[PDB]
Amino acid sequence: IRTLLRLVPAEKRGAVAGYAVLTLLSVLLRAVGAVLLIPLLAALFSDTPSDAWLWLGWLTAVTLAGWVTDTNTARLGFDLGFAVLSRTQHDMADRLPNVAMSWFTPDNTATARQAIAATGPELAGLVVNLLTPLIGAALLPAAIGVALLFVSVPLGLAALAGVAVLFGALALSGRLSRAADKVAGETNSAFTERIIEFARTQQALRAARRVEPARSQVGSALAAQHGAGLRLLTMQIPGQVLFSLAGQVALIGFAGMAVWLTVRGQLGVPEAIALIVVLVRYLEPFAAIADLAPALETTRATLNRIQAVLDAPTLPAGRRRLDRTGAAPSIEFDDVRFSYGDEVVLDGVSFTLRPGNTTAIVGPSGSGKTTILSLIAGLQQPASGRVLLDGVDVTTLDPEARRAAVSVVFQHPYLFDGTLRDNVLVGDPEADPDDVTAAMRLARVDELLDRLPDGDATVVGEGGTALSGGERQRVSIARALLKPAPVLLVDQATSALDNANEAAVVDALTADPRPRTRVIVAHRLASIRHADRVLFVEAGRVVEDGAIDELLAAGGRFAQFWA
Amino acid sequence: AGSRLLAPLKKPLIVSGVLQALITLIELAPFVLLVELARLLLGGAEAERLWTLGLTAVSLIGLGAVLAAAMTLWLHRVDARFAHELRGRLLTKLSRLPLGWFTRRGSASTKQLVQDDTLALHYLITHAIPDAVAAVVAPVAVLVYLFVADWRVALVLFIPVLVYLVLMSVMTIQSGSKIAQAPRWAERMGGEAGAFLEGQPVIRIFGGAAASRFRRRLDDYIDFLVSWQRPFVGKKTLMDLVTRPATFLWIILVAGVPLVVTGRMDPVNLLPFLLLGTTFGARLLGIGYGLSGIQTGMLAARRIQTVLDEPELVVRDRTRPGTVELDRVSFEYRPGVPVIRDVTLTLRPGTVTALVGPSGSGKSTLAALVARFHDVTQGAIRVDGRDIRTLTADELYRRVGFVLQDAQLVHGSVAENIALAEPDAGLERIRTAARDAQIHDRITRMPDGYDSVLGAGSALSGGERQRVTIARAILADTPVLVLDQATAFADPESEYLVQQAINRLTRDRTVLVIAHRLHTITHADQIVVLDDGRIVEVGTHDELLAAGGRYRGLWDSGR
Ligand code: A1IRY
Ligand SMILES: Nc1ncnc2c1ncn2[C@@H]1O[C@H](COP(=O)(O)OP(=O)(O)OP(=O)(O)O)[C@@H](O)[C@H]1O
Ligand SMILES: Nc1ncnc2c1ncn2[C@@H]1O[C@H](COP(=O)(O)OP(=O)(O)OP(=O)(O)O)[C@@H](O)[C@H]1O
Ligand SMILES: [Mg+2]
Ligand SMILES: [Mg+2]
Ligand SMILES: [Zn+2]
Repeated sequence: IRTLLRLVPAEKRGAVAGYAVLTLLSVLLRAVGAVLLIPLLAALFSDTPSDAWLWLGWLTAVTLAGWVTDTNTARLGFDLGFAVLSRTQHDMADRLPNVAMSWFTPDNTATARQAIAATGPELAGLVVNLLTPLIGAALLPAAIGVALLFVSVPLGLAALAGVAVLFGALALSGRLSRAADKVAGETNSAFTERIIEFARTQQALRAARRVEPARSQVGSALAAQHGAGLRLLTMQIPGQVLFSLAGQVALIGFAGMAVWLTVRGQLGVPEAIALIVVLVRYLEPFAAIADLAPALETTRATLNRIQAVLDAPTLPAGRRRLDRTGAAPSIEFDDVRFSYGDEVVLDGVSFTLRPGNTTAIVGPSGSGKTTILSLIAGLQQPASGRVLLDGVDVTTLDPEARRAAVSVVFQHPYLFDGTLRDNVLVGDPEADPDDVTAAMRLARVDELLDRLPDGDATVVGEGGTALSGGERQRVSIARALLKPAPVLLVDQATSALDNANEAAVVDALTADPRPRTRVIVAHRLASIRHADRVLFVEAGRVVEDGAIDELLAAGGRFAQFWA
Repeated sequence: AGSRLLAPLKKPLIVSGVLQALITLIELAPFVLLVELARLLLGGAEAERLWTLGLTAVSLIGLGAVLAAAMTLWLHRVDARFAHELRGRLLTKLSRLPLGWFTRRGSASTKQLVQDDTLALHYLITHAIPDAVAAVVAPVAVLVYLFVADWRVALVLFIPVLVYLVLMSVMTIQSGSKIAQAPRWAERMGGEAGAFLEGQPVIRIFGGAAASRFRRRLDDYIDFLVSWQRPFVGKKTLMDLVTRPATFLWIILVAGVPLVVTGRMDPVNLLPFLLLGTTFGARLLGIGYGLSGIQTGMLAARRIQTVLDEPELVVRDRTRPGTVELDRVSFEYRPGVPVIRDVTLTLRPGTVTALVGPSGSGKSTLAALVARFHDVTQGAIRVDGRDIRTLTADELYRRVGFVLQDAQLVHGSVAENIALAEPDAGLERIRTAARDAQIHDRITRMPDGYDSVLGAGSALSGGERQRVTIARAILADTPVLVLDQATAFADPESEYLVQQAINRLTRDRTVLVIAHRLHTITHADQIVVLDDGRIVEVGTHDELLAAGGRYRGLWDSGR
């Protein structure tokens, strides 16, 4: 429950206190109503049955009050569950774009997906479905044992002693199937990630004959998931038996003391008959707690995943902003070092790029030229050194100002599953229709609109899989060009385009009217014609730089690169 | 179509119903014995009879508990095994549907199908029949017993029962449409979450969290959940209040105390009602809560059986080596939207065919048609003279290997990714294939070597993963090889080295190459220009340059 209170909105604590007060009041009303039968039946079986009117009046009041405290407790529990749901999902949605890219391991990616997947009604109704009956069931036999002290002290103590074994069974039950429930969750999440991989990588798996369950990775995950689920069913047997034995032990103490008092004469025969009914009410929570024990464990796993996302390490950020508004900034690396894990990517890369000029980065595969663009855009941050935009360190920039400074065309373009126009409008959702058509015209997406039957309303698939490789690449170019940012990072934006589209796109990047500091990565000579400067990056070091014609005449790596 | 799906569980479900009838009767018997024990207590009976009745009631409570536990365990095992077999069936079905199914569905839809629908069947095939039989048997038996005991105090028990039935009916009617809409919302939310996680760089550069479609869909889904679960939970709590043992006890006493106080009822006659009249409310609440689960299970069964009935790439039984032949092939991703228009081509062993053309002309879809990811709308495709529809997946993909345009790596070691088409291949073969693809050195530089995992985050550069897929195809070692835009992310040096390795390894093989870089396919035996889904000119490099057609224009644009 402490983890839940950690996740409650700070402006919702008034309802939690009110919920906790009414939850206790509901338990006491239920316990008092059960014990009111003992005076009621003793009076009813006596020589003056009219004396039961007083105890029936108090039962009506306790019964009516219980209805009101239970409807209100359900209303507050519904609000608390959905209030907690909205904050956690909104918090995770806001935090995840700021989480460091290294956090997104396959395990953490699976955890984040499953944490987001808990938006359904199961987590929203957590308070009404789990806490309210679990607290009501756990405290009712304790409350009945307290209310029986007013009927008979040794009777209440025997009832209370049966609650010590109830909490003992509750405490120990989770530890009996802790390991099995953990392995079941791991194999279940692993099976989820293989299904998504199965659907995404369907084409490559079919060619490899790794698509049938007897040969696929998802088939192996299904077998492991099934075996873990069957193990969980068997290892939950001690938990349910333990709650049953607690109820059996509780019954003997309650019934044994009631029989002992009645034989002693301290307890009347009608009172003992009324205590059978109280004993049934006293043992109902023992069965209810057993039913809620499996639900308590899955909830604890769910909240751990949500807390894992909220504990994810965010990127360093500041409050600075660029001085000029819309002017092309200068890009410079000041002894920037970067490493993925222990492997060094960049080693002392230093350069300066003039404002409003096009620069080309070329070199072998794996040299580090995609990492350089990510550092400029702020997707990654240097291990040491400092990337500066117009003399301002990027790590000190406002996140709102940092994203507004750079528009990126990524090496592997990713469109969102919607229409083609919506993917272009991601660059600038408030852009006018003239700006959107200008961006699509520049990126040669206007060819697609007439070529395709639906035009820009063409429903793109997951990623951009319902478009060809060069068609979704041009859509990602139109997205970047639509954004009015003063820095453009082009990461092989004509890799999947023919020569006719390569030439038109390359001219379009230069022909963009607004000023930008453009950095272009390409493996084609014809894609860097309009670059004012070139950076030959090899093994994370700028081996040489200068003009395109100058480097060709130098006969260095740049000349041999295109030989 | 839940009956057809759940037919294999015909006998377990009937057994569950009859055994649950027996179990609820055994659970009601202790309270009849306790009523008799109370009657003997008021009569001052000898201690022997009281001990016998008490011990019998306690033993029957224990028996009922152990029998219910055993039945739940057995039925949950039955449900688990059914879910496992059904998931195996679903994976086998999806293994041979057209790829257009996957493209138009998405990964979230597939995950919801294989996992969420099979889990939604759980209540239907594990709890629905037991809950129904318990809620039918226990109230009927108890009410018959209590009407025999006293009809006046038995009639008042119909008030909570009728109120509960009205609440249950209105709750089910109100929540049916929202339950129908729920899986669509879950699928959409899963798709948005998957896109949000996969497209994180696009989110970070463009818009961030605030301007993300994920947050808008999240708000809409939470609004739908609130509108669904608020009246539903209100009705649920009212039903819980109506059927609670306290409510039955209170209304029993309100009916009986005026009777007992007057000379209208002996108090002993209230012993049944206090001991049996408060037993069957929870069993009624079980079905009241389970109606929604039954509805969700029925819809999930309908969806699962709809997918299991889907048309697939059926292998015909109709029933030069190394030859591929497309004969008047046409293809349509969507009906009425042609993308391949009467394409005739022949790839022969010992030759290289370079399929070039404008972006979006249909090169990748033609390659996928050769792979039989989709069936040709018209014409035919033959391999070694055998129509690909007559070949099984093993027969087809042992003859033709593919390097797709998108470098898809599976979660696993680099050796697993290179050995995807032959997981039993030895390490020496994997190393040679990696060397041929100019990727062995990079894998050597990795910390774990060839065991380094290729999941999220621990990725490679684009050229490196493209080379890994090229090594995969090299290790497959098929007589026919297709290379869709291979070496597009490769630098000229790596491109030259891997192309030399491919030429060495496929001298006597059939090779199809798709390349926007026309300077790398001038040596091809045949060059096919595909424009607007049709072949516009075929020839060698010099012949196509002399022709002055689309190839000449693309070549001039490339220089
Ligand atoms: C399946 C489903 C479907 C249907 C159809 C088919 C059928 C099949 C058949 C099967 C059968 C099985 C059965 C078994 C059992 C029997 C019956 C019961 C019998 C019985 O129960 Fe008794 O016990 C038990 C176990 N026990 C065991 O184990 C043994 C030992 C330990 O025992 C003894 O000796 C002792 C004494 C007393 C008498 C006997 N008793 O009692 N005891 C004991 O301990 C006691 C203590 O407390 C109790 C109680 C209390 C409260 C409440 C309840 C009860 O009760 N108690 C069982 C389980 C459950 C549980 N419990 O509980
Ligand atoms: N997510 C990652 N985890 C680990 N290493 C990575 C990751 N991304 C890239 N690398 C490594 O970083 C080095 C440089 O990667 P980068 O993406 O900058 O390459 P590149 O120069 O753009 O290559 P290419 O020309 O092939 O696209 C390579 O060794 C690559 O293996
Ligand atoms: N899954 C799909 N659903 C619908 N249309 C599709 C799908 N995949 C591709 N297309 C359409 O098929 C047409 C041809 O695309 P294809 O990928 O076959 O061409 P391509 O020559 O390989 O292209 P590129 O050179 O850009 O990679 C394009 O108009 C694309 O819109
Ligand atoms: Mg790169
Ligand atoms: Mg393509
Ligand atoms: Zn269950």
